[PDB]
Amino acid sequence: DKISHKIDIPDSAWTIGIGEKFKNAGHPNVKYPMIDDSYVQGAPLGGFGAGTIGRTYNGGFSRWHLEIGKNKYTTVYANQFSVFQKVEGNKDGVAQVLYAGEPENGYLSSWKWDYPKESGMYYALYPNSWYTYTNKDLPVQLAVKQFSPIIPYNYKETSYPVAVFKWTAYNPTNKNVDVSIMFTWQNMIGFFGKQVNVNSGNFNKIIKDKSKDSEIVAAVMGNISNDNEEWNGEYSIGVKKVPGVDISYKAKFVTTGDGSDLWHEFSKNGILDNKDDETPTKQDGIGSAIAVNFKLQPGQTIEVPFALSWDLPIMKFGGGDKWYKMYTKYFGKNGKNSFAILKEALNNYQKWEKMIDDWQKPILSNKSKPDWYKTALFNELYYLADGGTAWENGKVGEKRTNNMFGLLECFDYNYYETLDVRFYGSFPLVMLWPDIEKQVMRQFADTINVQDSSEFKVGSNGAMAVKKVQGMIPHDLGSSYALPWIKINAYDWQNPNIWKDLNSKYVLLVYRDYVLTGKTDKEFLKYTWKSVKTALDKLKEMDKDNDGIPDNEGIPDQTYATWSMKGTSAYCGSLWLAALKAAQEIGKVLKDNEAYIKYNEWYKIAQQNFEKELWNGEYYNFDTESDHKDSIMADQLAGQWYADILRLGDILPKDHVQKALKKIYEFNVMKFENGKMGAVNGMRPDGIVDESDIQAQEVWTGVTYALASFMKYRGMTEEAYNTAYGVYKMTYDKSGKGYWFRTPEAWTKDGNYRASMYMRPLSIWSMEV
Ligand SMILES: [Ca+2]
Repeated sequence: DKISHKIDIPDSAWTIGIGEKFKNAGHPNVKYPMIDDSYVQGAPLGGFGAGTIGRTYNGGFSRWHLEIGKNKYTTVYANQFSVFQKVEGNKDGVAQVLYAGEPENGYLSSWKWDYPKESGMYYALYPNSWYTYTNKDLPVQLAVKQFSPIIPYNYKETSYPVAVFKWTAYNPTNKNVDVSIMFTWQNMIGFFGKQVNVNSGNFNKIIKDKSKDSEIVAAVMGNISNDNEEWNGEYSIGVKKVPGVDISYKAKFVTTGDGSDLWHEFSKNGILDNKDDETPTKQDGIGSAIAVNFKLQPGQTIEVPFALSWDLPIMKFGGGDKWYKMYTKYFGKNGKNSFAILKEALNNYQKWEKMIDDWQKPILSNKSKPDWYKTALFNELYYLADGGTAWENGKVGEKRTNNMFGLLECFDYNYYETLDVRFYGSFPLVMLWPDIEKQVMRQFADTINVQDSSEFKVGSNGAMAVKKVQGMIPHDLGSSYALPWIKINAYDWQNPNIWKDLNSKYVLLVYRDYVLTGKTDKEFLKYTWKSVKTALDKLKEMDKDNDGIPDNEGIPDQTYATWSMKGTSAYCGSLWLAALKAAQEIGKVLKDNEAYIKYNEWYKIAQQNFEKELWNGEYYNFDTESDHKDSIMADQLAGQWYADILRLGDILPKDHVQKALKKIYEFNVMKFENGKMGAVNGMRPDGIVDESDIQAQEVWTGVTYALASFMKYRGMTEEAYNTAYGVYKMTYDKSGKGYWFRTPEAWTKDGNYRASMYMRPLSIWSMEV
């Protein structure tokens, strides 16, 4: 491994061997069907709202999120990088597809598959990933740096459906070597969204953009139809000329064939035929190839950039709505712009590398923080692009100034912006893309007073319930199977209109977004103020016994739905107290004295009653009326956690909060599998896990990271990082369960999981306040 010195991979990059087998992998722990795409994953490519492409550590383009809201795991075997190498003096060279595997069926059988084990490494520190290729049969060593321009405070490049592959080649031997690098890509128009004739009309063309000191050669893979539909658009691959390399290409090879039409050319001398052919296909799958070839002398290094783009302008949801994706603002809407996107990338990628370095450097240069924490912090951000992200630039048909945004809870529970989950999981957005965050909260503000009196069947018990009640904040902003943004509360497993936690969380999210963007945006507080007042007022009506706190009813009425709360709970109670104190402060800022005095009076009566009902000398009781009332809940003081972030001071005494957190560490962390798997939700005071519900026996990964940040702000540094380490270990480490780039909601003590690719563990960014 001499190639690693010639590139700059950071020490905190997650690492694994190409073709490595992982034996300890976790699986779903529920009865009902659930996504398990295996441990063969990698860092995604593509911007926010663009659709994403997961290229795995084995090299394959396998996890397809190009249909917005859907997860489709299947390797498109034609999509590869391949290498030819020939030492001078030798009669024949050697060709190899850089993929640790082979096709299932007989297509592309002529290609050299099965990249051998122990001959290269994969590295990832999102948005960057790397592959090194160190093979005894290949005297020249190769490496590639791949990424998309995911850049905080940038809402432009961050939206781009593009990826750059920056190759580096070095000759450590004492002989000249001829080398070629080839990018192949299938014309994937019709991969999704086309009901019949899936390849019909697909055709490939070659663009040669000649100019002074900048030759670009690219394949544009599109369709002869100009229909403005979900399925129609273009893919493009290409490369930029550099000193010392020649470019060659093949416009059309058959992907539904043995591939020797391409491979007989490449395997001979690493040079393609330069055959243009715009003939449309009927049933055969087609693809394009772009190759560079060059001669490396002993000790010579050379660098060459390839790129990939996809112009698929329209996203369609199952309810019928068609929207334009965000990137169309900068490239157009007609779906004929893939070359323009590719060109932009090939000419500006170095500026993008530096911009990515600029935002990662403040954390990476901090030597007080361990590498493992940095690994988790950056790589958890994968989900912002991979979470079925929807970011609209006009409805098809239809002008407006705001661009609506949605991030899925996950793919098993296909709900956009689930409010509970984004309470924990929206920290990266508020901290790194605050204009998206504020847009999402305005979307919620506009739904507060929506009344939908039509009745739906509740999934858990079969009872009938009203869809959306006036003054109650929605559970979610729709599903990709139906109508995101337009039809809210797609969730039907419980009735969220009776929930005691969502209205409080909403108000806390509003004040968080004011506080964490500099306490400057009065216009935002102005816009949300009436919804905030309405949210707290409706929740006050649920106070039955008149202690100033809404009563949990012993039935599903908060996010830990099946782990039943009754009376005053520590969870909803603390959130209620924090929400009231946040609303006081908004009242002061907007000079709404009536509201200030009201929410101040409610706060004082509730604070007093919360402490009297729940404080037990060591921690705060789960609730006042359940059979598991004295359980130690990991999330018991969630309101105080947010109160620290929002700079609202003490809602509860400092001494009591410190004892409560120490107890959670002593029990929920350290007595659950030696503190190596995070904080289990519920533990009994005797030291055994609360078995009253499945949710109590689960570690929730986002809750554990949030708890770690709470510990961190309260000076409990060892406890914070030790608590968070178990989540890192399980996700990323060789002794974990193989959840890298699909961090789940939860696992049980055996390490098996519920709901991979989950939003909540983005809460790790709460540790960077
Ligand atoms: Ca009450």
